Amino acid sequence: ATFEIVNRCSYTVWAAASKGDAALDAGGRQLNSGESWTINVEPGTNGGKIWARTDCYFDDSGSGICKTGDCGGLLRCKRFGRPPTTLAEFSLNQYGKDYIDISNIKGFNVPMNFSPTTRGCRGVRCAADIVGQCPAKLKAPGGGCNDACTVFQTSEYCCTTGKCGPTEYSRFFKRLCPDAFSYVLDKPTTVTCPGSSNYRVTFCPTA
Repeated sequence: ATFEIVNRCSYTVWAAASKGDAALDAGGRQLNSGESWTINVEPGTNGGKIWARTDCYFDDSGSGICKTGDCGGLLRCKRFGRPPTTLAEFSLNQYGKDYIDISNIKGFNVPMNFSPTTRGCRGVRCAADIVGQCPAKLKAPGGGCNDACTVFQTSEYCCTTGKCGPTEYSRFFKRLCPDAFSYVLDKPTTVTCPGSSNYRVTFCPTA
């Protein structure tokens, strides 16, 4: 499958794409305002994620730091990124279907649209100003809005026992972005697409 990742934000982002233990495609790339980067994702990929990183500095060998979404200091991510990260999540070719979603379970940093470029399913979007509105205790100094589990490390926020309810903090993400997971037992906003669809991830879709 083919993903076009386009950066509509007015700032530079460093896109990243990984399935947890390995990079998808090159795994990472600088995108200036307006730049598009297209990648090949192998069919059958389970739990691939795409996200943006902000205020990065890398050297010639591709080692550095990002204020949000850092993946162990590397330009080409092979593990997942440090929160806060708005997440495009996808599993492809699962019994002939593709499943996609946007997640705030690991916080928010960049508004995002996740849509197919082929026929037969809707896209999802989380484009509200969650950093501007972030509750005082969830603001990450590096920019962005942390999830409650990252901040507080309680069983209720992290849902570690498998049973948890919505929280004051998760209800905030759900109210600004209904189409995204706000906590791990949230009512699924997963969208089912024909298997082997193709997609576009757009950062800052509105402004």
